[PDB]
Amino acid sequence: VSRTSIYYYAGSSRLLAVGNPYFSIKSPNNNKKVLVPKVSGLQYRVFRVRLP
Amino acid sequence: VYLPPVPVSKVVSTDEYVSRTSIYYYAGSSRLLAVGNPYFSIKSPNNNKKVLVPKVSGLQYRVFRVRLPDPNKFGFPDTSFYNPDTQRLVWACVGLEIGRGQPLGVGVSGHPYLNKFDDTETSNRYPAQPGSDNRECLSMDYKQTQLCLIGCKPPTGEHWGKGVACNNNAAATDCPPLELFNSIIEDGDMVDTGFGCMDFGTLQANKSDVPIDICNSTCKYPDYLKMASEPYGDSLFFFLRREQMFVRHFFNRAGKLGEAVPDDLYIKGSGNTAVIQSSAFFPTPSGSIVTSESQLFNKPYWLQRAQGHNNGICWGNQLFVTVVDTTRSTNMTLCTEVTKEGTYKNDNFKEYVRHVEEYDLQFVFQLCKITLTAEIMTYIHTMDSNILEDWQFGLTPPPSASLQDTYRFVTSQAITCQKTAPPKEKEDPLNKYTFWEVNLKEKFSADLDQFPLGRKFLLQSGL
Repeated sequence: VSRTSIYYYAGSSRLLAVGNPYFSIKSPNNNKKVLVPKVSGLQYRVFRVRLP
Repeated sequence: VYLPPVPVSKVVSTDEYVSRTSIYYYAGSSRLLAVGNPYFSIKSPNNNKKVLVPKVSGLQYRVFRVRLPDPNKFGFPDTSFYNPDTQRLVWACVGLEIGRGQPLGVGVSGHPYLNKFDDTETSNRYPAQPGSDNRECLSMDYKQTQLCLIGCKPPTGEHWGKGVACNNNAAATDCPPLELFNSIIEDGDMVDTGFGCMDFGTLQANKSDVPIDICNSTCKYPDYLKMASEPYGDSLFFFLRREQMFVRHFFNRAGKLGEAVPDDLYIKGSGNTAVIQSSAFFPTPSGSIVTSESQLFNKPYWLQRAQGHNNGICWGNQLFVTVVDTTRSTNMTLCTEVTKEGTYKNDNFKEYVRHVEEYDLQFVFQLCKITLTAEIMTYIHTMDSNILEDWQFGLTPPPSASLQDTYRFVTSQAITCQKTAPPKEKEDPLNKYTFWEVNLKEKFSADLDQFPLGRKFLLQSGL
């Protein structure tokens, strides 16, 4: 591997992240989609960033 | 084919065009006097708009707006080092000190109708209690908070409240959307103690689970990301912050369980377990131990370069400082008897409770004379017309014109009404808002060595 001196910025904006601590709630009598997901911080947190 | 989309003119920090001198000027104030009730301003009961006894707590926000005299409206013996025509003059803060001459101590409070149900700390035996009114008189504590922050622009608040709803929709409950709002941190409003940064009037139908001073309030959070987002560097020059917290006990809410748990994840029981108990738990905010050594204050704090593009430089002769201390937020207690006897009864005595704070300051600055060129005068009005017009120099028209006449008439409003928009100069956006204000314009001093920070300073500089 070589090395260039060509540096670049990468910065995101604000994110939407809010919701239910305990469990996802499906649509009643549909139960294929969900109304509000389980949103909990003690879970692991992965994000698939997309870079050029 | 792909290309760089846009070329943009460059921004430059306030160092290279800023021509620094070596002449320094002092700031420092006398004894502060401001007091009030810890929980609520006593209205006069007849006229409940004017106060009887005010309100102040350590849990209130403490933001301050300062006032400084004009550098150009000053008498000096020797203007030899610069042209008064070609140069302008401006202040930046380089020497800083904030202390408080009170002892420590945190105030404790609570709420007399607290909506508790049962002890989820150690034991909840089965079955549970009924009751229509299950409120009690209990107290609670707070997370310990210290910070110190400084910029020429006011600190921004951000705070919770209700959110973007949708149309007439079918298969959901009240799943309430929530959208944050932004503001500016004002003075007197309450801060957070770990309960989320929302309004407590619009979200408390009971208002019987929230403490008494925050029973209607709206506590904010500082938008550290968005305050790191402005490339002026003028809303923050330097910051410190320090907090600590743990929790003592655990209890649950009391009411109709708004949403239900699916039975897939537990066994249904009967008898004592034919019911399903309320389980909307919460912690007990406590905070922690205090030292004489974890302080953020009462020391010399020299600055060498402010954290953004502005180098500690004031505009409009003002700054904006925020300090929190619940550490010195303990409260006094009064007792006056009404009658006299040789026999003790509790119905003889009258008890008041107050909350006191003192603040003090000491600063030193340095003159940076600023010459005025063509590339300079184009640069400032893109930021502000306001910092230009003070110099009484002249005016640049913001257009040179446009390509539209925009429907010229002479005939003065007889058939079809349109918007005419009568403006007002209004002379400040801050005219609706309250901060704590102070003067410097006759506390002026060039000498430093009568003053402990200036006595602290000249050993840094060795002069």
